[PDB]
Amino acid sequence: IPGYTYGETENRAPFNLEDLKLLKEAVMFTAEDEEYIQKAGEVLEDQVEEILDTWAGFVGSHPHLLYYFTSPDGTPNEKYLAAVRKRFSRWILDTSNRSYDQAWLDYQYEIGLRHHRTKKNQTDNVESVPNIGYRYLVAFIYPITATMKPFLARKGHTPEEVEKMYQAWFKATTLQVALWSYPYVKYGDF
Amino acid sequence: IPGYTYGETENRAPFNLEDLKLLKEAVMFTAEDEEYIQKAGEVLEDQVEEILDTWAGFVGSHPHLLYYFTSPDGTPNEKYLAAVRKRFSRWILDTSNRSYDQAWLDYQYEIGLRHHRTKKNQTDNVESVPNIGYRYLVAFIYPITATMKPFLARKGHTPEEVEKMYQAWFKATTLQVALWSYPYVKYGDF
Ligand code: HEM
Ligand code: HEM
Repeated sequence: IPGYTYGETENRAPFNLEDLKLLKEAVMFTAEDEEYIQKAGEVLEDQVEEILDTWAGFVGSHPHLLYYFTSPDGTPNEKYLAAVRKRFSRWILDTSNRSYDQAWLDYQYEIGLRHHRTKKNQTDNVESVPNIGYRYLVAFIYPITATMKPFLARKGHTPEEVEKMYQAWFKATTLQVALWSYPYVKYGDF
Repeated sequence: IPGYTYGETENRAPFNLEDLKLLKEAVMFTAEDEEYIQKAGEVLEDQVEEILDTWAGFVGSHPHLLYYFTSPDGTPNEKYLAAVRKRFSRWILDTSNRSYDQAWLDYQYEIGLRHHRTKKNQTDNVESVPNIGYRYLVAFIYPITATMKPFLARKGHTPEEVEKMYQAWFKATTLQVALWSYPYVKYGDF
């Protein structure tokens, strides 16, 4: 997957497993959510293209969101969209499958850097807008969470299991966006 | 309500109704959510003390969260807890009742400033820790959202209405925390 460097950034994040413990406590994530996020993995695995299609459509129908993938001339950069899509697809699986350990934290730092002006547009060597305003990363917790639900409700698992999968996904999405604030936030205020 | 200055800050926020339109779009909030957040108001009104008790208990059982209300000596500042509780109670009602207009935005800027080192501890004239790390404002989207649900499910409204109220509350909580990032985020990156 071009540009996907999970587990091989060779850069230790500015947050560690104690930070992660305290953040999991604040978002109410426990060993129960680890179980159910993993169960979500098998449910979502074969639906990733339809999830991606849904999320492409939401972004594509909103000029002020599609903006973040545009070339200077205001048109979508199709190379950029396609390359990011492959890494986004993998992130769906990673969120369910990966242990949230230091390597995971090190990639969460990398993902935040790539939304921020620090590293945006470098992974794919594209010319596009410099920064994704942080307000929209927070806002996206809702669509990224909520639009997962109908996919979770498909694979013939019990509705009770679906709800536990869904709550685990809400917590995990929130946890990640909290970490991705790091490069955006004034030093010492995170 | 001591320290509550909604509609009378006399300070225009650095975000306006166009910013709010675009943020509502990103969080999927529409006129339908305005209807259902308002309906939540009547449901939650008479339960605010029990909601507050629940949320006091969550914070109080976690030393690293109770930390934000502590005096220098590490003990909770009881004056500070009590005064903030009254403003938090009012915020529950405001979220349901208030029109999200410029006055509302101007108070969202104020609330963000009060979590941030810019204004924390000034409203109540207390000595406490300087800043609430932004990572925890994001993380709290989950408990502030999720722990509302059982309260919404009480007042004998239909479960379908409860779900719409709950989704409106999730969106509104997310929208607000996105705005409260403003004083935390490096200038030009919000
Ligand atoms: C809950 C919030 C969000 C999630 C979970 C999310 C997830 C992701 C993931 C997994 C990637 C690829 C990371 C990698 O390189 O391995 C990515 C990249 C990207 N996302 Fe987001 N995203 C979020 C918010 C946003 C928003 C609000 C936008 C605005 C359209 C956006 C636009 C982009 C762009 C343009 C890239 C490529 C950045 C680069 O140049 O490297 N994302 N996102
Ligand atoms: C979804 C996230 C949060 C929401 C909705 C929320 C809501 C509120 C509200 C409504 C107030 C009073 C605002 C006013 O002055 O009128 C407040 C103040 C305060 N909150 Fe939060 N809060 C959030 C996150 C946090 C976190 C993570 C902490 C950590 C314990 C926290 C601790 C405090 C403190 C210490 C104050 C008083 C700040 C000051 O000195 O003025 N809040 N919060």
